[PDB]
Amino acid sequence: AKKVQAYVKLQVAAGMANPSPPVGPALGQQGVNIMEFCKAFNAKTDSIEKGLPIPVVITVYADRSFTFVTKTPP
Amino acid sequence: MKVRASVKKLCRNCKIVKRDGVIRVICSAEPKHKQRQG
Amino acid sequence: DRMGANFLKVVNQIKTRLGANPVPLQLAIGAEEHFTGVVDLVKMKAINWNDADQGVTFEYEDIPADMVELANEWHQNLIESAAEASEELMEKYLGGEELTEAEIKGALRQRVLNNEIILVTCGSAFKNKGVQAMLDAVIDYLPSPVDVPAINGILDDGKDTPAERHASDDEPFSALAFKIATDPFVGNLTFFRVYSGVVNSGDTVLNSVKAARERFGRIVQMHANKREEIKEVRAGDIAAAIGLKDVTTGDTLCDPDAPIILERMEFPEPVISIAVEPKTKADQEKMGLALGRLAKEDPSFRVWTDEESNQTIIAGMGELHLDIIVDRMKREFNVEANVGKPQVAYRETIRQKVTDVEGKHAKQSGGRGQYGHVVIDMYPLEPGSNPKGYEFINDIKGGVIPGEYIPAVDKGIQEQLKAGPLAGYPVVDMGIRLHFGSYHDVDSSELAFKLAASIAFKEGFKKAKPVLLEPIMKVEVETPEENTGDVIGDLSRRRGMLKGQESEVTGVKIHAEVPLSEMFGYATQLRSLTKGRASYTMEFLKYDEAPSNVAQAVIE
Amino acid sequence: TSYIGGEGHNLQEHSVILIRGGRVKDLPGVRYHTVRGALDCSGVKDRKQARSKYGVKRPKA
RNA sequence: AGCCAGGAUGUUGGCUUAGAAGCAGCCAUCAUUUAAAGAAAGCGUAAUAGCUCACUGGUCGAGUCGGCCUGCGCGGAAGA
Repeated sequence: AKKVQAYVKLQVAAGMANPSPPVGPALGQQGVNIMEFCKAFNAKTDSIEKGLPIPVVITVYADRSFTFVTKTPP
Repeated sequence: MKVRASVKKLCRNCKIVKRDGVIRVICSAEPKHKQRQG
Repeated sequence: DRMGANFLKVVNQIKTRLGANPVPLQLAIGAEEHFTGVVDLVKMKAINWNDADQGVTFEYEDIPADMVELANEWHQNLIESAAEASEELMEKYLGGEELTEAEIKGALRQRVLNNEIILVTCGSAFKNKGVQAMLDAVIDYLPSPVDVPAINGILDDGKDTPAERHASDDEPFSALAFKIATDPFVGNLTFFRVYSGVVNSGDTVLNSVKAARERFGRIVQMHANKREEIKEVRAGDIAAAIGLKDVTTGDTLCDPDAPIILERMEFPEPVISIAVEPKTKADQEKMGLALGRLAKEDPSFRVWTDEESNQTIIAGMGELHLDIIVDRMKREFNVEANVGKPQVAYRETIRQKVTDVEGKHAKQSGGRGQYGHVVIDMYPLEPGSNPKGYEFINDIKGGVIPGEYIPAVDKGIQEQLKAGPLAGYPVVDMGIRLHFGSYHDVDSSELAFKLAASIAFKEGFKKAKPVLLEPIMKVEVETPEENTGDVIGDLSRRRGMLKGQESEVTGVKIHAEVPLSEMFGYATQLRSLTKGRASYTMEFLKYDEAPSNVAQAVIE
Repeated sequence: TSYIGGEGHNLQEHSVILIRGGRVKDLPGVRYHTVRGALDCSGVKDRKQARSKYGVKRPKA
């Protein structure tokens, strides 16, 4: 799998987009943009539902290609 | 290096040595744990 | 020429840090001791110089073997850059064509005029080497007034008629005043750059930048400090005008019905803030004057007349900036200033709630006298933005306070409202009420009621065991990525309260709320904690709980 | 001693001002007025007529 | 004991919604994947990431480890 490139335990509530102030360095301490994160968030998380506090896997590659795989609200 | 008249182990890296009869605590990690006779 | 000098290290840093796409059209000949010249990468030749220093005469040489392999390498990469934003010369490289030396000399010149890449040259000014080659590049690769497009601007009217500042000697007169510095022996030497047009020494010009109309005294040119007078003010040049008043720093001068091509540039922030105290207030007048002519010529320097403490505040850009400024005063302007510190904005507030405190005022002794007796309910009001810092409500129901006295009693409270007996500071957030009272006929005047409530105010105030409130001033900063915690802890130590932090483009923006009193000279500290790669802004946010220890300390 | 005629002021202990005579006839000791809009002083805010004195500019209207 | 190994999922588990995410504490102090692993002993963090350890696999080849009771010693321990 992917070793220490960017792995952080996050996304409490998948009911909001553009998590600029609240999240920021939460995963931004390492290598990720905010505006594209939520645009990436729109890509798959609005199909399950918007509002629920869903947890997701943050996967990032040094090739500057960040993506995720969703789960069910804990 | 402290000259506390009663030496003790502060962490894992802390260890006792009986050089010269003088009790000595040496820390392989924290040089603040380095004190002399007690 | 110094120990540890690596040329190539720079041509990487300029990318790794600044990303300038370096094109080292120069490359040295040797290390600390071994530096013996450079290799000219436009003719693929190298230069050797004369005896250690004095740069007597150039020794026209070739590439020594020890670097021949390398010079050819960077060269093919140099000429690889000879055509990267131009298809015509691209096929020249695509077909590997031997492009004309003098030609490719200008190919990059287009790119530098396009402001993409920069000449990277090496030399030891202390050893006189590398300098000459650099000076040649200043010509063979640098622009001229006509090499830059005539800047677009405005005229003076609404549509502004976007114009161009042609350096042609037939374009209407135009020039901007970039520097302001009064000479001692001569006068108010003002500097300016001739943009368009010309004139002889002395013309009446319309300073459309501020809507002014001035003249021109002598038109002198400053070699370094020697006065060189000129008559024809040739387009595209620079010189120093003399004998003007209205021309503030950064102003364009244009007389021939040719309004300004104005642009504004000066907008830094007077981050550093201190206070200063002249000895013998007579020295204060001249200080007011000296600072006046001083603080006007230099732009980023500000002065305030504190509306709270009436303190003469210096506002500057950096640690040294203020240091030299005051250094100037005593020395060349004759001004002894004692550097003080900013005052505060403490506010008195009642902690608890009073219940019945009454204020009586009776002094008869015969003749005419005064009488008054009221009660109030001073309550800690919500420290809201309601302009009624104190909220007061009439509460006499039986008609025992004749209408006349209301304005009187409230003034009594409001007069003492800005004295804050606890520490002399103003008062805030007060839910005062007027629940009961009692008036004596004729002997009771408006006067006694101003007093009585004021004294009444006091006991309830003293029964509320008041607390102070410092001003809390919002703060936002910027530190790349590596000083994150180090900056925060610093802020945390300052008795600040952290309130949020974000990661962006290349910086970490942090939002915190810290007492202003602890910001005495914060800026310098941050620059130290961040290699000077950090800065902030800070502005009023609110008045908040004073610190207990300092509360007993701040007391005079 | 000087009298700041007009309406209010904005002066405190430093302001360099220009002085002219004219006893107030009311506050004894005073023998002088302070020219509004002079060298450190602000001309009164909203003084429509008789605005020459008080250094109140001609209204923008 | 050293030498090669590992040391997991829900799980960011609430709240004082700044945030204390195994590592400030309160609360609980679970159940599963289980050669083993505590929802944690310590270093590292605004809050994370990070580095190890308990426990456990093998190697290796024999004793090893923690308190209690006392004998006699060392340090504590510098004056004209």
